[PDB]
Amino acid sequence: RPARPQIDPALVKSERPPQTGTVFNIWYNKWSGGDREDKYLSQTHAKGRCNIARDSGYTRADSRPGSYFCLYFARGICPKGQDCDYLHRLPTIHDIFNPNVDCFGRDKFADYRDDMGGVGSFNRQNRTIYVGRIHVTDDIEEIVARHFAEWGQIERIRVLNNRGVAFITYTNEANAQFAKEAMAHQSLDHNEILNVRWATADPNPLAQKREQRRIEEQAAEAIRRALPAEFVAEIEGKDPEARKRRKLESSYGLEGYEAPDAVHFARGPNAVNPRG
Amino acid sequence: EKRKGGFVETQKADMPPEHLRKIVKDIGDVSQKKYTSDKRSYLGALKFMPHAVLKLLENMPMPWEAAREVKVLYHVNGCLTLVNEIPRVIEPVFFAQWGSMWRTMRKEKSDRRLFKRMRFPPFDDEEPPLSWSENIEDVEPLEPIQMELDEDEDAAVYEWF
Amino acid sequence: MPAIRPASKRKPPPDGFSDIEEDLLIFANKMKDAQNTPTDNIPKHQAQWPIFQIAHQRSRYVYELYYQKQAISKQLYDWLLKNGYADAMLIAKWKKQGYEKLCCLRCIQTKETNFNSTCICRVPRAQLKEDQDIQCVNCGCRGCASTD
Amino acid sequence: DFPSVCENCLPENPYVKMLKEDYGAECKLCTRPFTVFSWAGDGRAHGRKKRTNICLTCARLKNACQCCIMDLQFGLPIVIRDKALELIAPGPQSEINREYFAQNNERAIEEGRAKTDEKARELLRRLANSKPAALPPPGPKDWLPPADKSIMSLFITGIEDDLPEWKIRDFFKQYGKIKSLVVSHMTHCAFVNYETREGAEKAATELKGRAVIAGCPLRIRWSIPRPIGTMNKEERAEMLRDGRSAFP
Amino acid sequence: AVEAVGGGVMRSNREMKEVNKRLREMREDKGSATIADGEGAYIGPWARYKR
Amino acid sequence: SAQMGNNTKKQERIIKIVERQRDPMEPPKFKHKKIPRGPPSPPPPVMH
Amino acid sequence: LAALQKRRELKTAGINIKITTRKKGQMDYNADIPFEKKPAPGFYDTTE
Amino acid sequence: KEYQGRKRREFEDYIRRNRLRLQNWFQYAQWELEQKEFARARSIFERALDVHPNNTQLWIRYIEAELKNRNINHARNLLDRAVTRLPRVSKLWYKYVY
Ligand SMILES: [Zn+2]
Ligand SMILES: [Zn+2]
Ligand SMILES: [Zn+2]
Ligand SMILES: [Zn+2]
Ligand SMILES: [Zn+2]
Repeated sequence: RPARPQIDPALVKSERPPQTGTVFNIWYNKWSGGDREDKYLSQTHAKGRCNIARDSGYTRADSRPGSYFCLYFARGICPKGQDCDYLHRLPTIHDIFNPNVDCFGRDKFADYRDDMGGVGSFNRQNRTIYVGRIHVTDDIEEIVARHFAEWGQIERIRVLNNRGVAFITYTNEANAQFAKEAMAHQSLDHNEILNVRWATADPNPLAQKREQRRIEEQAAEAIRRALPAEFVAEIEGKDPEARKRRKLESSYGLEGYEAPDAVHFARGPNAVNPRG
Repeated sequence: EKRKGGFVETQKADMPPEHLRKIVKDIGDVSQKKYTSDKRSYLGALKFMPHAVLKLLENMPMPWEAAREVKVLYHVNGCLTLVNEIPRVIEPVFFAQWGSMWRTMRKEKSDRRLFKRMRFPPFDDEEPPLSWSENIEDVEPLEPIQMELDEDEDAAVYEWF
Repeated sequence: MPAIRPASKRKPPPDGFSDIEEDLLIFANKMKDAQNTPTDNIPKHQAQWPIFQIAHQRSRYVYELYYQKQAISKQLYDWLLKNGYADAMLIAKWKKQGYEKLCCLRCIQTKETNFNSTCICRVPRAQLKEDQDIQCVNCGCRGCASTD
Repeated sequence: DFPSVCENCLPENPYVKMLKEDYGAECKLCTRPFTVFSWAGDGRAHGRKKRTNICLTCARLKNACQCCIMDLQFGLPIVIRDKALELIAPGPQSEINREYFAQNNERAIEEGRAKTDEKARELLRRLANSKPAALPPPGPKDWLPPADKSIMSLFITGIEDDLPEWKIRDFFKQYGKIKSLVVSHMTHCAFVNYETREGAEKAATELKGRAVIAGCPLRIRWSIPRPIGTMNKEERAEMLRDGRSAFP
Repeated sequence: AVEAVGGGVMRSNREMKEVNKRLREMREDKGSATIADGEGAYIGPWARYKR
Repeated sequence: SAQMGNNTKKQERIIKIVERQRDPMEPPKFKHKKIPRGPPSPPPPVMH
Repeated sequence: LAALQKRRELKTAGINIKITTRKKGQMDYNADIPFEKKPAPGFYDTTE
Repeated sequence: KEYQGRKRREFEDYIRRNRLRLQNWFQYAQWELEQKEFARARSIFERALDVHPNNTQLWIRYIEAELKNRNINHARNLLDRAVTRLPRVSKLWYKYVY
């Protein structure tokens, strides 16, 4: 199906912010001569939301290989339809991105914003969004589960009721980025202005252990792709057949040699081992 | 011979005046957030604004011309319009033209009853600048200062003076 | 001159101008409407595209009125090219072979591209991907090659 | 004078058209200006050109690709590589500390002063392959559907920390149509709100309070949808032993 | 040679001309360029490839 | 050289590098910064 | 001392917030070892 | 951490005002040793050695900080470095043999 338009350009015309100052600064495009408190409290409601069934479809980015998702489609304010140059779709698990960019093509940073808002950081592979300003009721866990299950695929939902805060950990960083951009300033079953940011590192040592274990699991996956399966078996040594191949091949003739790991696993065309 | 640099080379052409007109009309006062990526260059072209002032003021029309068209070199931002001309004249012709201005102006100053000098500044401080397309583009110009030449006596310069 | 004269100073156009004045004014009013078009809902190079489109169309009207379906005198054609109703350099390229349908001179200007190339709109669409919709940044041309 | 860009960031065409701009951008790592190399991609995507994002000094000090900022030896993010094989190197990221560090390393490297991690990932794979009254079984009241058709929620018992909602939702989705699925690993609890009463009844009749999901035994019954509060440690402990004792 | 589609390919100038013909009637109508306004007006290189 | 994770050989590469056409009206892009000067080169033995 | 007292009372009564006095033009000496100069390696191992 | 950041700021303000004052460097490094930040105290000692490369009192302070906190290998590396740097200062040779 073609990508449908979500709203119309008659209300996607470009115009100034409402006047909160004496004079409009044309360099920074901001109002001046006013106050600072107004800006702090003012956080309005979102002007739209998107639907996988109704809105998500095909476009010139589905034609063009290796392009990005539409941030305005994620926000539900994309009037472009089929003529948008960015994908109108939720990322699957096969949608991966490099650390320098996010799923919307916006550059990622070495740091975080001091309010943990924005694009994110390549110095931390964060898949956990932080949803605050939730109306505290008893069905909040059901509502959070329903809406964020609609927004992607979840590894861990942790909703606190005291302060009304849902920490959602997706299994894809692109899913986390899409969920943050699609749930910021939107509302659950009650009319509320959700504060969807990047979550901080979890001080729970169980979560620290599982995050570290996932880091070594991903890294060891990369190592095992890099190395041949037979060096993998010999180095792992969980089974006695590869263990005895390890002793024999490291012996290279002589009894009781036990070749250095560097010599035995030095990969190359013609180094020592025929496994190379 | 046509690709003696790897590519087919052509002369730089002139664009339509409506292209430059559309560029300056769109950017306007540089107030819409679309034009930030232009803002750094626009303000950067301030360094070259003195050339634009000299080129415009030296290619200004003479009192015997109602209007003059000039070649301009313009930035594609709409930041800098440079009159790319030199006001080259035949010195005897330019002498005769300004001498005829001297005589015509003296006759008009003897014949006018009251000379109302035009105001300075011609426009108000807070009055926004006028538009080529809505205020000047197709407007009928008044008569320039021109001597009534002689069909017989000034026959030799009559058609082209 | 193409500078505007008062009225008494104005020289009349050649013969046939009364015959073509209506189409010339149609192009002129089309150009003024392109000046007055809104730009909020489209990008910026896309805002400049219609001027190049209408300039091509006006010059093509003059060019094929003189060369293909001979309906104007050479005096009138030279007067139109001098007084700005048509682009003489675009018409010159249309006379050249392999440039019979060029959109604009900026699209063959090779000194002004990153790798001294022409634009992609000059490439025969037979050598491009299927359903690869090109609309060049310079004028929005979807294919100029003479084969196209 | 030539970028250190990997072959997947480079175009598929073996003949590359690069643009070079001195002082083109700030390095994302050290925030210093560096020469940018940029190339048009493969598919004429709108986007931009793919460019170098960090300087050559930061690429050499972090052994990274200069576009993707991934490790040149395994294809990992630099933080993942150095966290898992942390014995390579740290790095500073406070403001003038990071420019100071980059300027001192660059001056040292350029004036002369100043393959290494085989042992590190051999050790990593060694470490990762170093592995880490009685409650009654459910009865006929537990696997029989109650007459109250307003009760739609199923209740799952004994959830380990490593049990994820995507496979839980896939399993209950290939059974029936799910309205919502709440899983709390903190209290080892889950609620399932289905969409079809018939589908929920047939799935719970299929499972009978017993489920084998990824080697984790789970007890599913019927219960009223309840907010999972801050349960007692003894409450979640007995919850875990109930999930374990679902299978005798 | 790498970048154009149809790399290599034993293909002659005449069948260049028919391939361009089929593409040129896949493209829409350019117009007449002696009719300034209305239907039939010139659109030329800005003609849409019908898809 | 090889790849991040692949040791299969792949094709030799011809790179065409051109300096980018920058807009002549642009000021410089980046504000300069004050960084303390780095430490000296390792001081030599004092040969008294 | 007064701000410390107020922050301790807030942390005791639940809400925890980061009072950050970090000005404009000041380094974060807590965040990172400033201008870090590591000891030169020598003939003796210092890993333990 | 609040108190430590305040103290670190005042120490480095005095190092920026007068880097040539050994007591500024000495009190900063001794305070970090008291906070058990041995990497931080080492870094302060090494930056002090960048400003005062040939200072016997400074070399002795650094060596003694390592020896007092039982970093024997760090201290012997410092002793080799110091008698390389200052081979006609018999104090450093006597400290090393002792
Ligand atoms: Zn063109
Ligand atoms: Zn073009
Ligand atoms: Zn074209
Ligand atoms: Zn850098
Ligand atoms: Zn790369």
